[PDB]
Amino acid sequence: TSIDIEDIKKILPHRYPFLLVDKVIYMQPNKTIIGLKQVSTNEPFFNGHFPQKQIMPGVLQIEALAQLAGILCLKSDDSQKNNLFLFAGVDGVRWKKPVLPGDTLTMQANLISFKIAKLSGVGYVNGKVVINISEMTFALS
Amino acid sequence: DTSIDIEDIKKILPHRYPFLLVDKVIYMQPNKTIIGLKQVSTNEPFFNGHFPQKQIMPGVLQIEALAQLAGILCLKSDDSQKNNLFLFAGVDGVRWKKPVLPGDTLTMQANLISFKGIAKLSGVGYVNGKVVINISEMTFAL
Amino acid sequence: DTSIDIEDIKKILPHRYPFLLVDKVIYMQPNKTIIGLKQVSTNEPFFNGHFPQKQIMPGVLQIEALAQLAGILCLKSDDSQKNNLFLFAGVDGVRWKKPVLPGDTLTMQANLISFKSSLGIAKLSGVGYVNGKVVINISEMTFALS
Amino acid sequence: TSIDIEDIKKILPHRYPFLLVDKVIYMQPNKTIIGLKQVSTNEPFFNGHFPQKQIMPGVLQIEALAQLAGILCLKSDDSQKNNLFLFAGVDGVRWKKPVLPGDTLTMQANLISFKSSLGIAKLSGVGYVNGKVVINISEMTFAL
Amino acid sequence: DTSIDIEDIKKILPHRYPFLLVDKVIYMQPNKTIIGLKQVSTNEPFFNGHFPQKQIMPGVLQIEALAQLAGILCLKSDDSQKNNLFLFAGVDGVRWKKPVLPGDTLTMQANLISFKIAKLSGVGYVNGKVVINISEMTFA
Amino acid sequence: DTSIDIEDIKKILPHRYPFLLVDKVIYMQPNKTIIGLKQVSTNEPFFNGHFPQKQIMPGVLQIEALAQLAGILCLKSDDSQKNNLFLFAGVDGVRWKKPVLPGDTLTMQANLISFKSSLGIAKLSGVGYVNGKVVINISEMTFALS
Ligand SMILES: Clc1cccc(COc2ccc(Cl)c3cccnc23)c1
Repeated sequence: TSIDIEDIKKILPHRYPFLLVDKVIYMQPNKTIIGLKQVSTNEPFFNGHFPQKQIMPGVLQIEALAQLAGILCLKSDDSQKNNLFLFAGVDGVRWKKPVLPGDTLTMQANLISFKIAKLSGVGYVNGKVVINISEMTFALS
Repeated sequence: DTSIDIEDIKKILPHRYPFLLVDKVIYMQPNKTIIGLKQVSTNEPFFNGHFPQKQIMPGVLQIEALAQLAGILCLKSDDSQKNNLFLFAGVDGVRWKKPVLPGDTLTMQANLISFKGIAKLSGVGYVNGKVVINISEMTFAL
Repeated sequence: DTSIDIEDIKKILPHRYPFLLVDKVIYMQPNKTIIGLKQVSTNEPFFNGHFPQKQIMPGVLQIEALAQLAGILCLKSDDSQKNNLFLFAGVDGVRWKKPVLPGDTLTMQANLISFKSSLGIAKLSGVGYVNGKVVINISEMTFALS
Repeated sequence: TSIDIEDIKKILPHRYPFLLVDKVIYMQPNKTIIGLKQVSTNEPFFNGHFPQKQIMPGVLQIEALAQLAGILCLKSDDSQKNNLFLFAGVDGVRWKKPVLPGDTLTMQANLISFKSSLGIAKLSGVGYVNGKVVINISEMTFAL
Repeated sequence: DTSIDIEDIKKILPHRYPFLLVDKVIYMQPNKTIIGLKQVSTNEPFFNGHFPQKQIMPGVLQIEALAQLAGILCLKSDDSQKNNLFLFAGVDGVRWKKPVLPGDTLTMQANLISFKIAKLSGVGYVNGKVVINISEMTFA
Repeated sequence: DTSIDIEDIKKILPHRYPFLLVDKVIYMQPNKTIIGLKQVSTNEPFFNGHFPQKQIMPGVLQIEALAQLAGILCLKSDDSQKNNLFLFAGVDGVRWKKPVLPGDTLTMQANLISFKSSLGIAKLSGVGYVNGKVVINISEMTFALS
């Protein structure tokens, strides 16, 4: 079920400057989620990273995916009345290609286990893989 | 032709954050037309104020994005006057047709009409192949 | 002669930092005209980008200022629809004459021309001044109640 | 003489979001300076002070007068080629009236003493909205 | 544990970002003394302005932080006056001794002198060292 | 001493506000280990969005923090290459044990494992502490010299 940006902030507690999901285009509960984060020069981190070369910081690509991952969790089982999810561990992260101003970062997250929730995440720009995440781990606290 | 990425955009335009609204230039023909894009993310400083309860890209910011793209065109068309500080002099016939929202790609084209400094240009911006804004005439001064 | 202060403007308008650009409303007549001001300070977030070597108020933000003021008038002329989300639908005949600089007071007047409850079509003209002298002219602003 | 913001930036090292003089309207070397700071809703401190009632922080009023005091010093004597001035002391500050968005804060600073090249300048300062005193300062002391 | 973490400070002070300058209250004695801290990081908004080539914490922001700390003590000392919007009315005998820099832990103590109309003293330390003295902060 | 203060950090790292997350280097030994710290203040811009109701230091930023300290060690161990623009190639074995909060001092250690300046390729391990106690652990941080 497709989601525009007002409804994301109803699920997630993240606000500016640390909401890194712009749209949710496809979601299947307990299974997968697809979404995007538009990379514009008009974002606050870009001045710091870097003055002479504007490149999306890798860690913020993790955060992006992790957030989209967390939307899936909250919409797969919100029985625990808590939207405050905390990153507990992350493993097998590979950055292949610089994400630059102008790109669309398309993102896919797959639920492995919900016991502590564990997920994987891929990031595409132009159908080409830019980030890989073997395993994001999350523990609503 | 060749794409002018952002680092090279900042070498042409004097605009900086939080008022640089052109992310990439995909095609430019000197003295004629220019196509650019602006990626609209929730991670932009203006969104918290427009509006807290419904994030919509201010319409005047779309004009500003288009007028900056038009400005790139002018400076590469004739830099004989190597002053990059161009000021908006007039704008005419602006119609916004659809809300530009976070998640969108604002695709933009500007068209040089006349040039002498005084230059005139038309602008159009699209999201998903659909017209979001039209500008008959942007007028500019050196 | 109602004097409206930033807290009460924040009750009318859904705009917030950094895109609220009316600081005060000095005169308002419902269904007719509104006069207000915006103080122009170096200490605004837009000025670092426009421009590094020469701070000048972006003309579009002068458009926005006058629009927001105009939209105040609209919501105090007719709030029967309790929606405060007005979008810009069209603008026509905009002339910038003088540069608006840090230190200036931007006195603004918007006049209501037509108000159609058909589509939510309100139409307004707008003039901005610094020191009694015209800095911006707008022949027609068109707005759409969402 | 009147001084624009562009020239203010030539004299003062202060940059956004800590430059609090928008215009110098009258200056006399070695004696007195007059200047203004336009107070808009569109400043980054206003969200923090305070969400529910927007009041210009008093310490920022002190800063604004201090920056204006600073300009006068640098134009009264720039034999010391150093624009980086440090507040060393402040005495006799009184806030009378809340400074609000939409106000013009007109400021005046009066040089009291200058030790040329110990770098110790002393000055007084007053701030006004609408002809009415909003801030008094008995003595700013600076480390040049 | 006689202290107050950030979430609890925000229930006391109306101040928010970018003008909340107390991170943690480590000791407090009602009607007497308050000890607090503020961590000084390059990643703070004011440091780009002051100064581009030499990051120094604005002295007035040292005054503001101490005053904020003093403000918590007042309110926890007597909240019968049901108002958390305190205004600075005056400040006296402020002396800056040393620059405060990114990386320092600004440790601050404010001492209540008189109430009802509140007057207090303030001292700031980096590494035991006195960075700022305030003889008298006046509140109403 | 072996202490680099913020000014010298900014000569080594290209990072600026709001993405410079090493405040001070307290001990460094070239080609081996580095100890630095990041001061956690409520007066940082990320805290407003993470989270409104509960200010917690984004875990990812704790990675960046460590990686930037890792980078300082690499650029001082070997600056053969006239390039300070290090990109994160991959990260591995990250655990977050305890929330980092406004008021904490994040004390950080990164250790060099392997370096081949032939390619411009380095690997590092990292641990973050608050009050002597572990808050973050990182098995492997991999970085490219681009
Ligand atoms: Cl006109 C003006 C100028 C500067 C600061 C202020 C008020 O500062 C405060 C507000 C709220 C609280 Cl609860 C405080 C507490 C302590 C110190 N200052 C406080 C008023």
